[PDB]
Amino acid sequence: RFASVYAWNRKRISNCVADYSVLYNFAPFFAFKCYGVSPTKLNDLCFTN
Amino acid sequence: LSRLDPPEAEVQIDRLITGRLQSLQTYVTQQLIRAAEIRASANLAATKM
Repeated sequence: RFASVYAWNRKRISNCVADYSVLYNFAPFFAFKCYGVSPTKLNDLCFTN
Repeated sequence: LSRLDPPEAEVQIDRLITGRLQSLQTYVTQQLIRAAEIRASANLAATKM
């Protein structure tokens, strides 16, 4: 279930072990653009929120 | 060097180096001016001595 462009849902993710390797590995995920960060270093960073 | 990849973070490091060199050249110029001032003062002090 995904909402429209307006009144979009917001999910807070915190206190968990992140693993971005399972994100860009999917085949249909053609568009993967990042701003201010690199896709290869996503699994080595630490985010406060 | 940890958030972004080196091939995508080269311009940031270049701009940082440029800014630091520009900030250090002004310090070198101020040091040269103050050294000339101190040299003139020391010459005057030696003449008075």
